[PDB]
Amino acid sequence: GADREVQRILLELLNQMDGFDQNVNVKVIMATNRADTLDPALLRPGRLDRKIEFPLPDRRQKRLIFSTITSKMNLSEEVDLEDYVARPDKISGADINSICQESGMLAVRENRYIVLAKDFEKAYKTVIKKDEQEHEFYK
Amino acid sequence: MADGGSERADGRIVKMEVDYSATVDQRLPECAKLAKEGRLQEVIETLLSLEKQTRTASDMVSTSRILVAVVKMCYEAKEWDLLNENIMLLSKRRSQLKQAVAKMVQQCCTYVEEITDLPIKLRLIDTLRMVTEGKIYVEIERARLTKTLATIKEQNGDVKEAASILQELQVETYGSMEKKERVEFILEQMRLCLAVKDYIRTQIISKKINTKFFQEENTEKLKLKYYNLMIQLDQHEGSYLSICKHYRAIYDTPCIQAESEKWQQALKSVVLYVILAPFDNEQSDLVHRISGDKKLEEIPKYKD
Amino acid sequence: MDDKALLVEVQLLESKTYHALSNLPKARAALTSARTTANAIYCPPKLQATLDMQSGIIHAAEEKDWKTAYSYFYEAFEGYDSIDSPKAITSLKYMLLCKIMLNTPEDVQALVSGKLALRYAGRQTEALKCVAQASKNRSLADFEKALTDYRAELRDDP
Amino acid sequence: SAGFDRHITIFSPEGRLYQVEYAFKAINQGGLTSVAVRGKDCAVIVTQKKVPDKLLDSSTVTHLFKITENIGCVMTGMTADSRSQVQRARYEAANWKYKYGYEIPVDMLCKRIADISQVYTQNAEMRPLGCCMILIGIDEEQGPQVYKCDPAGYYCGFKATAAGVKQTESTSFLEKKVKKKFDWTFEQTVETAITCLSTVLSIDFKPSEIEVGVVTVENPKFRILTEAEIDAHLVALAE
Amino acid sequence: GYSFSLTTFSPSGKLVQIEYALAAVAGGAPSVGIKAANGVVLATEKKQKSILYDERSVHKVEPITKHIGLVYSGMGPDYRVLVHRARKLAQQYYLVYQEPIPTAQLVQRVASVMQEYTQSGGVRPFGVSLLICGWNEGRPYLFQSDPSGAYFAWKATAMGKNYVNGKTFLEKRYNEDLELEDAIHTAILTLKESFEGQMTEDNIEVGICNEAGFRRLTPTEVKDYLAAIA
Amino acid sequence: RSYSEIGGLSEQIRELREVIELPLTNPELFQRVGIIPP
Repeated sequence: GADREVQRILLELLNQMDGFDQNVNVKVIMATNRADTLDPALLRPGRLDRKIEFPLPDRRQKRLIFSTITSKMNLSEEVDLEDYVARPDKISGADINSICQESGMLAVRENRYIVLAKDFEKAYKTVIKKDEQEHEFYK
Repeated sequence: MADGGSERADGRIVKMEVDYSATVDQRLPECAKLAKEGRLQEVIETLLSLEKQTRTASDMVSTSRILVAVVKMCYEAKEWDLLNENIMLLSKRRSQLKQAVAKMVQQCCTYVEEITDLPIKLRLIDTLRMVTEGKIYVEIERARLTKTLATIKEQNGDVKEAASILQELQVETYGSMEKKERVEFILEQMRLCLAVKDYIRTQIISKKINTKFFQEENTEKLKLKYYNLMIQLDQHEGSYLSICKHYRAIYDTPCIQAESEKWQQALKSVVLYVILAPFDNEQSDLVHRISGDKKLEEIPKYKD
Repeated sequence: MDDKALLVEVQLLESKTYHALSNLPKARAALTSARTTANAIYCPPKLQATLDMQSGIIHAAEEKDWKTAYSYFYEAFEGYDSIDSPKAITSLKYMLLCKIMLNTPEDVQALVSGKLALRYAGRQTEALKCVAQASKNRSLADFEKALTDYRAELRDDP
Repeated sequence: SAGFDRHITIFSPEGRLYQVEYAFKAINQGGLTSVAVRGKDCAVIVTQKKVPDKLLDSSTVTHLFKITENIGCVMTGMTADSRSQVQRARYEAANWKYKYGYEIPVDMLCKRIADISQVYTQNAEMRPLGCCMILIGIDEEQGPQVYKCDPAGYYCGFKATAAGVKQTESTSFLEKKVKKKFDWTFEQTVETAITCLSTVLSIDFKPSEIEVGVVTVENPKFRILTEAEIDAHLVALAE
Repeated sequence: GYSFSLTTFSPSGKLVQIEYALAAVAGGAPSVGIKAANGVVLATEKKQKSILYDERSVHKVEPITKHIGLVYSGMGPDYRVLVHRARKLAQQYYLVYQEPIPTAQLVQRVASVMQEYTQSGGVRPFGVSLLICGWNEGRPYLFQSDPSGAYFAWKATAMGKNYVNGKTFLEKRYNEDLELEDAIHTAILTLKESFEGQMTEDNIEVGICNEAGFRRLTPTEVKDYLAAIA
Repeated sequence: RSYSEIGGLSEQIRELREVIELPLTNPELFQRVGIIPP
C-alpha cells in the first residue's frame, strides 16, 4: 500500500497521453532522462516518439557557448577564449555560465569594471573541482 | 611593572640621551622582558606604551643627534619583531603598537613638513609598511594619503603620481570608521582623478562618487561645503543639463552668503544652462520653475 | 565494400561538385551522409578538417545561420594548422569574411592579432582588414576602392 | 541509498563502503592537527599539544612515538587506536629486523600497516581502527622519506602532508609553498612547518604548545625536540 | 529487500552484491590493454589529487613474474592483496614443476582465489578488476578477471571510467595487427580519449609484455612516446 | 481594506556587507559589467 499510488499516476498519464482521438496536436516534451526507469508503455512510437540526445558540450561547441554568453560583456580584449575552447576536460553549459558569472564577480570584487584575463583564469580554476573530496581509494 | 617601568623610563631618559648606538640595546632587553610578561595585560600595555615612547625619543634623537632617519627603520623592525612573541591571536601588543604609532604620526607630520623629502619619504614608507595590516582607524591609511598628497604636490601630480594617490585611497575601502572624514578624503580622490585630465577615469571614479549619498544638508553645513566641492567638481562630464542641476544645488549657498558677485555668478550659472540646454518637456518645466525669481531679474542679462 | 575512408572522400567530392553546380539541398544531403560514414569509422585529421571545411562552406552558402559556419571554419582551420598551410590560409580568409559579414567588423582586428594568424599574416589579411574597415565606416566608395585594389581577394567567391 | 547499507562493511549501489568513510570522520573527531614536511636532507614532524588541565603530567601526554631507532611516527585521531597501531608497527619492525637482518625501510613498514588495515576492513568483526599515521625516516641512497597511511588501507609517499581537522587548509598552504622554488634547508623546513601550522590555526603558539620531531641525514636517529630548542627556532622564525 | 547478503538468491535473477562490486569497479581509474601481434601493452591513468603526492612511490602496473604483468581498476588495497597472492601462486607453481607459470594457469588460479571471497559469510568480495599480460609459449596473452571469478580473454579492451568510449574508439582503430610500438601509440591515444588534463611523463603508467619479459616503462621512454605526436 | 552584538563581527562586517549592500546600490556597475548581481 501507498507504493502503488505512483503507478496509478503513471497509468493515468499514459491513458491521457495515448487515450482517444482527443488530438488537437497537444505536443508533450519530457526532459527527465537517463531513460532506464522509463516504462516501455510510455516509450514507443505513437507514444513519445522523438528521442533527442543532449551530449556534453564538446569542442567547437564550447566556443559557441562562450561567444554567445560573453556577447554582452566588458571583454578586456586580452583573454583568449581559444585557450579554454581547445583545452581538454569536460564541462557542461551550466558550468560555463557559472564560470563567466564567477569571473565577473571576481573582477567586481577588486573594483575592476572590466573583467581581466586573470579573473577568468581564477574563475575557471574555481569552478573545476571534480569530486573535491575523494577518499584516495576507489581510485 | 608599573613602578618599575615608570622609574626605569624617568631615570634612564637622562642616562640614554648621552649614549646613541649602544643605548638602544639596553632598553631592548628590559622591553623584551616586560613584554614577555602578561600578568596585567592592560597595565603591561601601558608599560609597553611608555617603552615605545622612549623608543620615539630614541628616534627623535636619531633624527636630530645623528644622521636623520638612519636608524628609525631598525627601531620599526625591532618593534615589529619583538612584538611577535606576545601578539597572541594578533591582539594586545598590536593595540600598543598602534597607540605608539599615534605619537609616531604626531611626530611624522613634523618630520614631513620639516625635513627634506628623502628622510620623510623613508620614514613614511617604514611606518606604512608597519601599518599594512593596520586597519583604517581614524588616520592609519590617511597617513598614506597625506604622504602621497605631499609627493604629488612636490612633483606636481605626475600621471604616476595620480595613479599612486588614486590607488592608495581606493585601498580605503569600506573599512574606515570615520565616514565623515572618509567622505572628505574621497573628495581629494575625486579631485585628483579629475585632475588626471581624462573625464573617463573621471567617470570611473564618479561611480564611487555617486555611491556617496547625502553629501549635502549635513549638520553644520561642513559636508554641504564639501558638497559644493563635489557639486563644483561636476564639469563637462556633466551634460549641459546636469550642469544646471548642480548649479541649482550650489545656488543654496550664495543666498545664505548674500554675496554681491559670486552669488550673482551662481544665479548666472543656473540661468545660463538654457542656451546649453536643448528644448524638451522637462527643460521647459525647469525653465518655468527658475523663471520668476526676483533675485534673478536684478541682472539685465535675465531680461535679455 | 568496406573502404569507408574512400567512401567518405567520394561523398565529400560529391557534395563539393553539387555546391559548385549550385544544387544546395543535394550538397547538404551528401555532406550529412559523409559525416555519418566518417563517424562510423576512423578518420585521419586532414580528412576531418576537410569535411568540416565543406560543412562550414555549405552552412554559409545556405546563409540560414552564420555562427555555425564560423565555428566549422574555425575547426577546419585549427585542424589544418601545421599540416595544410594552403588550406589553412583559405580557412583564415573565410574566417575574416564570415566575421565581416556578421556586421561585427571591429573584432576582425583581434582575429588578425591572434598568434596563430600572425604566422599566416599576408596580403589577404590586410585586404580583408581594409575591407572590414570600409564596411565599418559605412562608405560604399571605401568598399569599391578595396575591391579594386585586391582583385585576387574578390576572385575566390561571389 | 543510505539507510540499509550503513551498519556492516558490505557494498552499496554505486559501490561505497560507508563504514570506511565514517572512519575518517572519526579521525577528525580527535580535535587535533599535524603537519609533516620533507627537506633536502631532513624530515620534520609538527603537532599541537593541548594540555587542558594543569593537573596532568605534560610529559605523559604526547603524540610523537619512536617506532624504531631511525623511524619516527606521529599519530592522529582516536588515542587508544593510535597506540594500538603504534605497538603493531613496533612489532613488525622488530620482526623484519629479526628475519631479514637489516632495519626495515620506512616504505615497507607503511605498506605492512596498510595491509593490516585492509584485511580488517574486508572481513567483519573488527572495527576499522580510525586513526591515521605518518612516518618519517632516512633511507640510504633515497634521502628523507615521509609516508602516510589511512584506516582504509591506502598509503602513499609525500613531499609534505597534513592530518587532522585542518588538513585541507594546511595542505593547500603547503602546496602553495611547494610550487614556489625553495632549497628547504633544515632551519627552512622547520620554519615552514611551524609557519604553516600557525597560519592555519592563527595562534602564534608559545614554546610549550606544540611538539616537533626531526630526522636528519647527518644523524639518522629520530630525535624528539626539546623545549629550549623549539623556542629558539620559534624566535628565529620571528626573526 | 534482498541484495544485502551474498548467500541468499534473488527471487528470480542472481546475487546482487557481486553486481554492486562490479559497479564499484566501473567507477575507477581508466585502464587499457592491447594485444599486439608480437606483444602486449597495458596503460593506466595515474593522477594524484595534488602536487604534494609522490608519483614514484606507489605503482599501478606491477610484475607478477619475469613474464607476467598486471594492471587493475577499482580499489587499490585489494589490488595489493591479490598481487601478493598471485606472486605467491606463481612461485608455488615454479617450485612444483620447475617451469615458469603459463599465463592461463595463473589467471585461473587468481580467479579461484578471487571467487573464494564471494562464498557465504561476512567476507565482502573484491572490488577490483584485473588485466594480465603474458608471453609464454611464443604468443602474447591478455586476460581479464573480475570479482565474479570469471576470466575472459580479450584482444583489446578498456575498463574503468568511461570504458564505453574507450571500447568504441578501440573497435574503430585497432584492426587485428600491430607491433608493440604502434600498439603503444594506440593505447596512449585511447587513454587520451577519456583522460582529463594534459598528459605528462608522470600522469600515466605504461607497461609492455614482449619476448624479453614483462617490463614497466621508465618516465623517459613514456615521455618520448608521449612526444612525437600521439 | 546594535551594530555588533556578537562582539567580534569582523567576519559579519566584511563579506556579508560587501555582498549585501554592494549589489543594493549601483545596478549600473554590474549591468555594464553585464553580470546579474548576486
